[PDB]
Amino acid sequence: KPKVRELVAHIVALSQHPAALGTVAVTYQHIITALATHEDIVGVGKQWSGARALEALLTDAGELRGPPLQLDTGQLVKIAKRGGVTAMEAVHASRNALTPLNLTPAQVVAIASNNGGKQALETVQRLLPVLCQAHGLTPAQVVAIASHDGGKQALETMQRLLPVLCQAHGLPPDQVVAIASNIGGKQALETVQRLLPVLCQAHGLTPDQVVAIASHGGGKQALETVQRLLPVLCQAHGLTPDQVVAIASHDGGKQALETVQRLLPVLCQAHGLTPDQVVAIASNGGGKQALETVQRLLPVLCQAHGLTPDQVVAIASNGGKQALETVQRLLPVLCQAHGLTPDQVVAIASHDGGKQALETVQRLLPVLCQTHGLTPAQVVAIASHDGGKQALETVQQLLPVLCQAHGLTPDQVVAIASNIGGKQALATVQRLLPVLCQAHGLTPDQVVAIASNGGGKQALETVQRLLPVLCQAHGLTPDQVVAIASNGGGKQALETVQRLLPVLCQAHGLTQVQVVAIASNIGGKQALETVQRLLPVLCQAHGLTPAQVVAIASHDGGKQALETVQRLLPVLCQAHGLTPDQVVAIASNGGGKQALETVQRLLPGLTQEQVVAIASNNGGKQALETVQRLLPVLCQAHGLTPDQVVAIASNGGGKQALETVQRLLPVLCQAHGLTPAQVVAIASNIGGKQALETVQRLLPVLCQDHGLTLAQVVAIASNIGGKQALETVQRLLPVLCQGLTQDQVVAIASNIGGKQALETVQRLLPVLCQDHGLTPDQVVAIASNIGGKQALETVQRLLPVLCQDHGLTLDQVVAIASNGGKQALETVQRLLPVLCQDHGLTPDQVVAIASNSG
DNA sequence: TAGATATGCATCTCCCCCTACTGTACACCACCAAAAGT
DNA sequence: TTTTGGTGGTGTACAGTAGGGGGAGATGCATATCTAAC
Repeated sequence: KPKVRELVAHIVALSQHPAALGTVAVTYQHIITALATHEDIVGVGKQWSGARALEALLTDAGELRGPPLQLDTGQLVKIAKRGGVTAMEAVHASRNALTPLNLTPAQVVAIASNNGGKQALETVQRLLPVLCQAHGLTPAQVVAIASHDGGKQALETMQRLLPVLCQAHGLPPDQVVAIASNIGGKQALETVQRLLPVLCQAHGLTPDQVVAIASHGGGKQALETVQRLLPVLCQAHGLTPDQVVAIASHDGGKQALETVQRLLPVLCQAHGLTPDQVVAIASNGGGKQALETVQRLLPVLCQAHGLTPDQVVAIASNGGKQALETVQRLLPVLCQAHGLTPDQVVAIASHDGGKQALETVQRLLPVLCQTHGLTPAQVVAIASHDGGKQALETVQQLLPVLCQAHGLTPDQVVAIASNIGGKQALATVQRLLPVLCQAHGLTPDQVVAIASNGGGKQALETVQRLLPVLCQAHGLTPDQVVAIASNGGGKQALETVQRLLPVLCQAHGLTQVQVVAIASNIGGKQALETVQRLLPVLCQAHGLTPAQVVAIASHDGGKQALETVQRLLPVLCQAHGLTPDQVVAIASNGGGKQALETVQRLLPGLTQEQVVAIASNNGGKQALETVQRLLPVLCQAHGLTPDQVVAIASNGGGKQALETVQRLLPVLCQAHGLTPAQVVAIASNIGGKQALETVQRLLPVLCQDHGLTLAQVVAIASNIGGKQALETVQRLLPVLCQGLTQDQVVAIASNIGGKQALETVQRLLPVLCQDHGLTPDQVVAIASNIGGKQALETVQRLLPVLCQDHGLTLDQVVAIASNGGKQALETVQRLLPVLCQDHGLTPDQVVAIASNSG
């Protein structure tokens, strides 16, 4: 009865368990005496030495569940899976010798668990001391070379060749540890010596280039295909040195390069696919699998899902063969069944994970929506990061657990799942969460905000480990720490702070506050160290105090900025005459290095006050570049002058604003009457792209249904937050009038942050008509300042105290909530005592803050 | 040799961490001119 | 003179995009002796 398509003393289908066979160690019996899954034991009798490995396991496992054996379980299954009966024997033999002292079980399992099992093992107990002695290495690195198949060839050709490499090629030791700590270990070490110089003096390869071309599995194979194939491309494909080079610094480097020579031209010649891009799809784990797959799937994806070649490529880049493929398989099943768009889908498929998430999304989409109350969006946003499957999975297995073990909201948990690390971070969460509230004085939010950012696990950890300490003689009020552990270079920052806090005050008399504001950016370490060098250089020889260094140094990426000054600072005054104080300014917004450089390049109709300006925001680079691109094209619509476009661009969403004035200047002037002036007003603001667009898609509805005029809608849209302003105005207009008035709403909304102002009214609307009584209008009158959603909130929080505790009148408070709002409000409440208390004064002139009066 | 027995090497897929660049929204403040009380 | 408004500059978050690394596990074939049925 043939589960269909020299068995065996039962034909294969014996103890009906699964069909999950062979199973070819042609060797079989359960014989079970259980103690894990079927998937494991099967996964072990699948190997040379299967049975004998299952039985030996029995002698170490029974020799486990009585006395202190040093080990976990599936751990033991791992020793038997990859180590074989062989390694398993070398362990319940050598265990006490390792327990001395060797290593942790962490690192024993780690080196017994391969093919050189027993040898790798036996060897390490022979050469670990001689490695930490005569060469000073670590229980860490050594067991990191034995840890892969070949540890015996690995360690040995490490003791023979470590010298030749530095006695004639001088590669730092940590660099040979990076050449050996791999599968071809030996074959890397070997092919370095044989081929290290025969290129540099015939090709020009930075010695660190090939150290990192050999720091993978396939070393021998990468340089032999670099040296061999290098010209064909650099000839009639002409890639730079470092391009071919970096296509080669990965596992299975050879076939990346070989499929380039093979497929590079034939791709772009009849697939408009830049060389530069092909090179990108090559340069990744398994790239060949990409190029190969790509030639077959580019046109079918573009012609069945109408995908753009840049998306298919973007997916090819880091989702790989499995990701494109998985998107062929499931584009329809998804985009056209569970509410998805071929863009949210590509979004999911354009990360290493790839296949792995798309699938885990398919399955658990409703499971997490239907049940644990999420939306397709929030799920397709926990899915779009390298650790997709992982993060989604754990969200499912920890959401109500986190919601009940303490009380962490839902939206809040989605925020922790949605970056790389969702698992490790939600798992360092459940670990350390309480260990920091009753026992370490950090709140819930104060910590989810450590999870929620890029930092994750490594950053929550360095916090318990280093938050008590740091405040011993470094000071740093927690506020200061929780901020530091909240960026990407998290763990890196906190450490580097323990490091150079003193070398900064003990050298630059640079305050604390001054520094916690450097350890507080996505790229902490990169800056602390880079100011240590580049501080003395500047203030001394150029012109900056400490401030101007720290100011330049405090954005995600401090490093690049400083460096691009020391290099390019002078030149901008020695050729470009930008008053240095204007140059420490085109360089202290996040894209620093990049804006500096693009002034150097591009500066050469316009001025310096005017150019320092356009480049001074995050736009920086794409700011100017687009300016040149469009300044011409723009002064030719009914639009602009030179002044105008400049003002459009002196703001963060620059390039976005411009290309949205361009793509939409004459589109709604045929739907309304916008002089180009009005348009420029909507876009000479942060978030143009969103304010022009929304103005276009939402203009019809208001004017036609709600009657809102043009001017009204333009007063709305031309403040900062147009999109929010509008999309919140329309949403909530009807609801207010039915006793608010049309213009009262429009007014409250016609201020920056109108969206928020409108809301806090809709919300705290009754509380004031109902309690310490106030009329809709005095209220509207508070809510229409920029004070807004803030002066209102505080005004309820303080009606009690100022009228009762202090002695005030509802019409004086409104007249502050409506003049100086929030701060002026509290500050009054909290300054009245003083003046009356030192040497004679009265609460008569202290309200509102009457001019003078002395 | 055939093929166990035991170990070495290459390649491919996935999951994790750090750093740099870009873009949107809010809240305050302060300075200077129109617009009004008086 | 007071009362508003308008503009620009500053500080700060919050939100999105982009690629630099490494490292673990699986599978499949590649060797090196030794053992074993032929």
